[PDB]
Order: sequence, then C-alpha cells, then structure tokens
Amino acid sequence: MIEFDNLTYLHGKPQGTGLLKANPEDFVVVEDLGFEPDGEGEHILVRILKNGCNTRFVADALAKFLKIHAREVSFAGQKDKHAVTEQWLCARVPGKEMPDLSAFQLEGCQVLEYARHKRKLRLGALKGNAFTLVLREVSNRDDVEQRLIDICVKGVPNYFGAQRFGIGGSNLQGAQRWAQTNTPVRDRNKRSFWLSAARSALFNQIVAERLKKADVNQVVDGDALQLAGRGSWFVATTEELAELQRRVNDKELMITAALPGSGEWGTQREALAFEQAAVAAETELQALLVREKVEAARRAMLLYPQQLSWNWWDDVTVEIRFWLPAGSFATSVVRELINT
Repeated sequence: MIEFDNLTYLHGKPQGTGLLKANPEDFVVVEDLGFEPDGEGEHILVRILKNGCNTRFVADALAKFLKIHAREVSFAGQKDKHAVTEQWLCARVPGKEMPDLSAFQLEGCQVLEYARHKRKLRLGALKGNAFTLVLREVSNRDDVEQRLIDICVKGVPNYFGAQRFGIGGSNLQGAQRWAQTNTPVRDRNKRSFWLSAARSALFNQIVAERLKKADVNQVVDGDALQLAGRGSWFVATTEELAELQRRVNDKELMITAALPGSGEWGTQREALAFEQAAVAAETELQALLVREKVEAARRAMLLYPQQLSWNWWDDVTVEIRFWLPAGSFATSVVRELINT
C-alpha cells in the first residue's frame, strides 16, 4: 500500500521547507457548523475555544463538570490539539434547568456560547472549517507563492490527512491486524477509528494512482461525478463526456474516488475497473469494510480551498487563510506548498 509520504502530488513535490504549527496560534481553526442551536431539547450545544487540547480531552472535562457519562458528550469533529480551535460540543442533559456552563473552567479552554438543542452532534455533520495558518522559516518563498497561485486555480488532492490514521499510524495498523482475523472488536470506538482508517487509506491510494495519469481531471466513461458542495453524484457516459468535462473544468462537478465498502462502489465500466485495480492487492482491508457493513461511498478526488488568500510578513513567513468543506484537511493544502 502506498505510504502517506509517497502519495502522489498534483503540483509535484515542493522545492522548499517550512515549519507547521510551530506554535498553537500558528494554526487557527474555526468550525462552521452550518446550522443554529434548536433552542430546546435534551441536549446542550456548547461552542468552545481551546489552545492545546483535543476534542476528547475537552469532551471528558465537560463530562465531569456536568457529572455525566463521558459518552454523552458528542461533537461534529475532532479539532487538532496543537492549535487554537473553535468547535461545538453537545451533551445530553436531563430536563433539569441548564447548568451554569460559565462556571466550566479549564486551562487552555474557554466557553463562548451554549444553548438547548434537540439531537446530539453527528460526527462529520458540519459544513466545513475556516483555517488561518502561519508557515515559518519558509526556505523558498518564490516556490510557495507560485504554488499558492497555482492552487487557487487547480486545487490540491483531497487526501485524508495523516491524523486520520492515528498517532504512529496505529489506526491503520489496527485495521490491518483485525482484517487478518475474525475476532469481533468489542470497543466500538476503536472499531470506528480502524474502519475509518481502512477506508481512508484505500481512498488515498486510488487518488494517488489516478494522479499518475497525463490528465488527472479527465472524465472517463463510468466516472462518478459529484455536484459541487453536495453529496449527490451520478455516472458519466461516453456520449456525455464532452459536456461533463466542461462542467468538471468549471468546478461544477467533482470527479470522485471510491471509499471502498459493502455494496456497489458507484463507478462503472472503465472507471470502476480502474478503481478496483488501484487497490486490487488490498483484499483483506476490503473484506473487513464489507463484513463490518460499512457502505461504499464517494469522495471528491480534488479539493479547492475557498476564500484562499495570503500575506507575507517577511521573506520566510506567510499567513494563509482558506475555508475547507467537512472531511477535508489543511495539511492536504500545506503538503503541496512545503516539505515539513
């Protein structure tokens, strides 16, 4: 299987280096939920700002504070710990008059808002995130500048960031070992982290292979094209290629790569044959996803950062900002700018 650092580049491997997350303030993330609190219900939405903590370390703190089950504290996603991130949490609390979250104190954390909500926070159920990053000690300003310019137009591969595979890659390792046996996984949490790592590694490999073609953004018969900013996708056909290619070039449609799983992958004919061949050796991982009933899905191959702007503080320091949809990583953007 293609290792993360060997994943193909769209713009080619950078010709310079730089420091990422030298300090928490150098990496700012603001979650974009997409909806407002219901204002009522058995749950309590809590918007927080943390500096050096992980969504779990804060979800547990909010758990002990409310003296509730650490499992009743949901969230849309897990923001990096080595950064200043703002995100929403959600705790299922009895009809008892909402607690005093203003009292909830924690080093590096800070409550900003809270209100009653009907349901919990489904993981991945958000619109996107806003990032503000500072790259320090950039060795090749000219290279980064040109790459930033080229990305506004062409985008970058929508690879799953490394944190998707756990520290040291433990999540992918776990998935691989479990696939070599049939011992049921008791821990539902680990089950989720491993299944996710498995399907995410496969998606990355397919994208890495597709990027080896002369024209990566060329639509072929059987491709599964997804409407920009939506889940809906449909299959391309020979007679429609010309018209479909025009919409892909205009960024109205995104060519997708498969997220292997049970059921049909989505692509057909030529596109499907390509996707199957790209991960043909990963029979065990595929069998695991299928048996655990993880439905196959589609994911945009490319990623176009929205509102991409930047400013150079000096010849070796640049601040960059952009908005990414749910499931996309800032590291996938930085990967194409510098070598860290």
